[PDB]
Amino acid sequence: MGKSTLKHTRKIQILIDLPTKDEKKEVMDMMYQWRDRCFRAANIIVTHLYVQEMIKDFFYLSEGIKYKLADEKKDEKGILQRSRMNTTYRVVSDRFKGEMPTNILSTLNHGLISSFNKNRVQYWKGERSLPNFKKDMAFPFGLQGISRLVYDEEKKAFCFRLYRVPFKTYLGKDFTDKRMLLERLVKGDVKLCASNIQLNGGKIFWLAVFEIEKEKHSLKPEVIAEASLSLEYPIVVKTGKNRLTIGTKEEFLYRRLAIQAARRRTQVGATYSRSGKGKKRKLKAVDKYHKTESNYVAHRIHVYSRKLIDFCIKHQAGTLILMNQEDKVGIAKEEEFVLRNWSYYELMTKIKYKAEKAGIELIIG
Amino acid sequence: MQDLKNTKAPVSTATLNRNEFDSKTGNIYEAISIASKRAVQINSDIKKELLEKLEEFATYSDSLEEVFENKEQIEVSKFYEKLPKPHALAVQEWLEDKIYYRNTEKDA
RNA sequence: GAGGGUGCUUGUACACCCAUAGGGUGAGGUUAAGAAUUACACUCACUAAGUGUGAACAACACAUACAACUUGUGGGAUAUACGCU
Repeated sequence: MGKSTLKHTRKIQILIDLPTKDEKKEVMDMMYQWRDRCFRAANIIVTHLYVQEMIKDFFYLSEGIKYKLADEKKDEKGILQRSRMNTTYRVVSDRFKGEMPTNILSTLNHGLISSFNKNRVQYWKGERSLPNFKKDMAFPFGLQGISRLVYDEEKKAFCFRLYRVPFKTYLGKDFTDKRMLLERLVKGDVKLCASNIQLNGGKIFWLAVFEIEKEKHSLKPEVIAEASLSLEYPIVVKTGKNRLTIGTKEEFLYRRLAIQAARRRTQVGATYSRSGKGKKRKLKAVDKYHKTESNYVAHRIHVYSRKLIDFCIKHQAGTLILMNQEDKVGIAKEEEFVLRNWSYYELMTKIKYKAEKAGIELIIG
Repeated sequence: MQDLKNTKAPVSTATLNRNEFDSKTGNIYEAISIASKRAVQINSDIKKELLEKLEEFATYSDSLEEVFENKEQIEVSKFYEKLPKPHALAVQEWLEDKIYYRNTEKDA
């Protein structure tokens, strides 16, 4: 059977369910330590999965030897004394064990070793640098760690343990959207994948990869929706005699450029601000515009893609076609304004995943 | 609003007997004045009714150069086109003694 | 008045407040000067923000409308402000 689901991720805010401040602070400091150990881990794994391939290259330049990544107990040309993922997991666990859990290590190991084999093609020739993982990384945790999930009606919040620590979940005023999603797991009805966790300065967030299913509508494959995307009109869609124009040049491009201009304004004004206390306090005002316009662009892109999908479904357009998109990509590539002010890859990927969810088949030409 | 689907007013011009028309007032000019005022009121009422009918078939097409053929709107406009004109309806109302008139100066 | 805090996350606006927050400071290194003292886009860090209960800078309860809600990780690339010639 084919994959009847499309992967999906949700953000759930979590508070530490403890009575006093000091225990909460101890847990939060432990989790910050978990972040630091995870990032140092990711660095260790990527270095340790770079070096051995170059040892292979060294041997091949020595005598053309056919050394390959395999256990020597199972391969004559193998050099490894165990499975490669085991080698990385060992060389990180032997140093970072006893401080942060090992499921984080397993999830990170899988997540990097899966991608590095695909990147082997770009790494033998050389067009990609070894990743240098950040410090604010959302660290990953597998489904083998979620435990004691229940709905405590007394505190009006779901309770669970993220590796031996209580956690009251803060849906807030979300009594419908994700409310029947965690209950869909406490009763064993929805599948969950290896999730991640973020912490952004006092608040705690869980990036849960819930595996959601497709939605079947009454769609006609013969009916075709003609979609075009431009910087003056973000979406213009034909469906027989029905026209829909989604987005305005002022609400997408002009506000984006206004945020950019405000950022440049603060950058200019930070040169002569309070001085002598370091660069960080000078760039404090710049730090406000961290992901401002990215968030704005993402929200407007979500709204526009949702309106496009709603229009296509409401008119039973079973095939959505992007007109002349290849040529517009070509012109955007050989420009500056069009690439750095018209997010078309983000729009295209949102449309693709929101139409593969609804059954609409998307064509580009 | 009177029943516009069963009106007996002539669609086109007819030779109306003046003696019947001005019998109630004794002056055909006064009758014409009263009928014209009632015709203005009837035209206002018909315009309101037609606008209400047309607001239903308000197909939101942003394009302006292209000519749009909405069958329902054309049908409604055709229905209201073949009706007797407001002055004809006012004349029919007047001959049937369905017009109320009064003189403010004379009543003061 | 921008910008913000609480009102699950995002956007808009919204009530209540903070807001000279593009500020008020603390420490370490360094530099200059006879000294006071100044200096650093040198480094690190602290400090403001709904209502009620509550001795309380403890904890708990309550707190607006519409739309959206598949993200995270990394690489390549471009540009902005600053510093030097």
